[PDB]
Amino acid sequence: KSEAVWENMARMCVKTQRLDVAKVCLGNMGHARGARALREAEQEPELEARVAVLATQLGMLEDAEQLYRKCKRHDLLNKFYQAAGRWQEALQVAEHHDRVHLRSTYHRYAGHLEASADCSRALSYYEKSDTHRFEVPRMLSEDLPSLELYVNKMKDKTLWRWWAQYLESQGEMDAALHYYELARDHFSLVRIHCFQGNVQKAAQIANETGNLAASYHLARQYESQEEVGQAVHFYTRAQAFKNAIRLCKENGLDDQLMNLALLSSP
Amino acid sequence: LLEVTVANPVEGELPITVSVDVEPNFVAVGLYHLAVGMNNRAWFYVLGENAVKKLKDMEYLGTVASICLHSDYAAALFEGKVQLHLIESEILDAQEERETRLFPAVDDKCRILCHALTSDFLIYGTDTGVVQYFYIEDWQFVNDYRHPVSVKKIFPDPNGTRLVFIDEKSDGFVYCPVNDATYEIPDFSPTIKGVLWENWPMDKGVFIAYDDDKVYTYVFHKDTIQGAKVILAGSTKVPFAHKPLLLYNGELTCQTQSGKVNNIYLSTHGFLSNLKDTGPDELRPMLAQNLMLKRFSDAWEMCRILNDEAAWNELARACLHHMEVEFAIRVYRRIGNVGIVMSLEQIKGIEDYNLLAGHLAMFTNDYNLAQDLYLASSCPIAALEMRRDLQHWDSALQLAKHLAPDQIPFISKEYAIQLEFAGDYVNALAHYEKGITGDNKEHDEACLAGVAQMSIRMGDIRRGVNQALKHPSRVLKRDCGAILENMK
Amino acid sequence: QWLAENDRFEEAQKAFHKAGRQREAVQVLEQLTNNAVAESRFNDAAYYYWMLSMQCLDIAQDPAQKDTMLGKFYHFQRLAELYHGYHAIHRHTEDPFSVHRPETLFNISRFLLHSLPKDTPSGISKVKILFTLAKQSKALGAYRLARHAYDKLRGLYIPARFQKSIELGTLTIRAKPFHDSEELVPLCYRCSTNNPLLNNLGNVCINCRQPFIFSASSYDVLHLVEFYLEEGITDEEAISLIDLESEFVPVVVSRLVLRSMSRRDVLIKRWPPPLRWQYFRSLLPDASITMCPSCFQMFHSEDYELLVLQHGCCPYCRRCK
Ligand SMILES: [Zn+2]
Ligand SMILES: [Zn+2]
Repeated sequence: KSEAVWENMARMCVKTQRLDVAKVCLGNMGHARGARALREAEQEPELEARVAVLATQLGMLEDAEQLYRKCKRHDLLNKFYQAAGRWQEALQVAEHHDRVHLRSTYHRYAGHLEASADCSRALSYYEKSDTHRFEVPRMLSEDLPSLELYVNKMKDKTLWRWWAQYLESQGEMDAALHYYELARDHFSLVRIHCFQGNVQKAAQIANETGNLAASYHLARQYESQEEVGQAVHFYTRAQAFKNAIRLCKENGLDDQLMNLALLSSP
Repeated sequence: LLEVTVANPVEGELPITVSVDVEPNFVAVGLYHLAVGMNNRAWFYVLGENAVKKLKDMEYLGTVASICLHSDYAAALFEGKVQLHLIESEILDAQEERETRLFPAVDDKCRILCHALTSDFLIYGTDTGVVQYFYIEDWQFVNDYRHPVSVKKIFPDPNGTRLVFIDEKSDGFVYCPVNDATYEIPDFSPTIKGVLWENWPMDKGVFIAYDDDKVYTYVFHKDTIQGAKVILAGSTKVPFAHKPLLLYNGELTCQTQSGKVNNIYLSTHGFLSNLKDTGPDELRPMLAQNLMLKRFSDAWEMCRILNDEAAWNELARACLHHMEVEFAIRVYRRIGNVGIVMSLEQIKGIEDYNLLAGHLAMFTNDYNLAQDLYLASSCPIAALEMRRDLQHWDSALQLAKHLAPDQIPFISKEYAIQLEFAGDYVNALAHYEKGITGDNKEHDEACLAGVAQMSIRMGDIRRGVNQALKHPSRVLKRDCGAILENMK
Repeated sequence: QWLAENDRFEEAQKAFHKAGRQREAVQVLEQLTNNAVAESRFNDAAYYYWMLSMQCLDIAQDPAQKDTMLGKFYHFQRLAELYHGYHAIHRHTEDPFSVHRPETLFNISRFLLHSLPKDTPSGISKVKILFTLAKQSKALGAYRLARHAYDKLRGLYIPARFQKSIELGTLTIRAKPFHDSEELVPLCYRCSTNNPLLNNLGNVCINCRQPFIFSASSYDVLHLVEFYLEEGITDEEAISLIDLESEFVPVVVSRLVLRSMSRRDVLIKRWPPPLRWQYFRSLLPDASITMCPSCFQMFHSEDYELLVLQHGCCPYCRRCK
């Protein structure tokens, strides 16, 4: 009942690629974590990967790395390198063999850098993936000057949208309109123009840009302003034929109802 | 005699000296107010940035034992009763029922011994042992706790939810209304005069209890593997007549007898000094202190300074003990322990408190505690799994009678197998015959072969060879021939 | 394979399905789902899971593996619904601003709470779901669902960035009138009763056990009751008839009643041949529910129009209009 003896012969079992007698070993040395890892690895349709997993639980990381390389499971070796914290051999494994977890590897490395207070490298490796639009606004929270500098620098037409949403929910209507106009989010332009009461320039924006959502919202505002004819016309422009025909039925514009109903959905 | 100095050095506000009308008997300061008073009168001043201006000099029925200020509300304790009122009592569409109230109710024949005032609550302890929360915003009692003995003193934390109270027996407790429980403070000195909570935003659990001789630094471990508890972290001697006022990031602004504040650095928080000149033999106790205070970031910094793998393992074990999965993942990833990093990332998204507690207890090789936590979780069978993974077949059989009875046969057979390999054939026979099923033909045949071998080795040779005949497997005959050769 | 080597992996899946392939396509799409869930792109994860369900249903046309994989179709459809719902909750608790209405967040959080399994799928943290449910129920006026949410939150490990708000809300919620606003009470439509905002049975009624029908955009009990067909009625016959003029017991309609019904208040949901069509009767024919011809998800008509105009595609399955 000596734990060192069991550990030694478990390492020997690693050397011999036999795990059935190993599986009953690292439950006798008190290594519950390793037994659980073996149980989880049993689902793999391979034998080299399972022995590599057992080696990882026994230490001997070089043997497990070589066995993963021999197994050709480059995804498992990538995860092994990430877990080991090398973060550079994992990058090369992703760039050479995975090619599908490459963006996932970039995201995980950037998260590791962020946890290590390396904000700039985290920004760079978020940029290497498509997730920076999602991550940098979260990652630069409570750092609004840096966040607006990054938003102005990148010009991603969605970082502008995110910043404009923030400014709108920060009492910054003018800057919100500026950034929405940069982001070409015509729906927000029309919405805030109607909300502020200046409906004419909203109508001009809808007419010029042709944004379907902007025209729909503007015509909804018209239908809420008791004006119907313009509301019907700008439902027609926004291809919102259902609201248009409902309004025509309400106001009894049968002649206007026909032209909308003919081209409407069945 | 007639001066009160109000300052916020942490936020950089310059000290402001206010000359009051009379020599105050009690002084209290809130976010926006300063109430100084004596006997049954209390003067309120609004602490404007440039200068102050007294609003009112209010009258109270009894001798104002104490007063508390916060937000726009003031609660004055006098004659065993707390009057809670507004300060800028503007009669402008303001409901009368929320402008002033008296505690306790007229029917309650109890006296208020201690009262406090947080940003949201009016907390007070009565001579009957009752601690009651009173949500000011909604004007309703939200918590009623009944301590066995009267609560002499209460000190809420800056978060305003968790409290520390001292009763008649000088027994300090930490009270949490969220889970509604009291955890006794260990080594609470009988003659402790006051308690100051930590104000640094990232030291939630830390607080200190001071008397005229020492300042004891305690830490409340809200989330640990072994349940919530209070742990004494250290002690720091303080000079004569130094009543502490403020505690910020381990620095104590304590009031002297000259009306001048002074700064004292706590022994537990003595690491705020330079760390490059400090030797490793001095960092190791410093690292233990930082680990005890749940200061994991500073512990990481000082471990990086040490560059000793034992220190990193100490930090990581502390992180696992305190239910900090992400930081433990960080520390193990830096160390290089791949297997445990992957195991942690497997449970990274676990939300059940007891299940995660059991997982992190098993990761630290405490299987009894891990099982005890697993049974209380929402996935009890996990315990069986680890007991099955630890080859603890007796314990696995004990658990499987409740959680998974369908695994009762298989596990039992495995038990017998171990009993067979340990030479304890008597119990091996019993568990083999107890491991029989009615569906798995191969399992039943294996169990029957085991029963045959055991019965043969029991000297019950007739029955053993009887089951030997009725098993369709030549390998059983092959090994049974050797067994009979053993009995010759 | 050329697209895979060129990193057009979503295009690679599109190609693998366009050509003949049912082994590399499924594994690459599973890897795409794992990448999405590993990141925070939960709407993308839901879309990928929906395509997994659609592929499993399509290649279940083979009778050899029909039974073992229609279950996969159902599982992936349910995961798609869960992830598409949870994307909004994930966005709400991370962005400094709010995009959805408080009513929508309340409904989504309630639907996730009821439909989320005991073993929560990967990435879905139910602490955020319960926290959002508590906040929205407190705001909208359901001061009894908030109490339940806080009681459940007391039994879960709370991230350090949620502890203050949750452990203060658990305290300040005891001051509320202890009542659920009638404007939020779900209303079963077969037996016109009022169900509790929390149902132990899930998203199911109390008196009867008709399952609820939720709008896929802003979750809401649609005025739809699922009815089945008699054993001996075919779907084409069903449509032809329609065009003319404890112990859950399904409302199995007859041929004569189908002759009485009209196409203006029945949603047929024409599943592929491996599955029979699911018929829904609208008890409020004045209002209109629209279906996406793919994914068959049901939205309020005005909400569907607005979302398609804003997006250019179905919010659920990004098919171009
Ligand atoms: Zn019903
Ligand atoms: Zn769709």
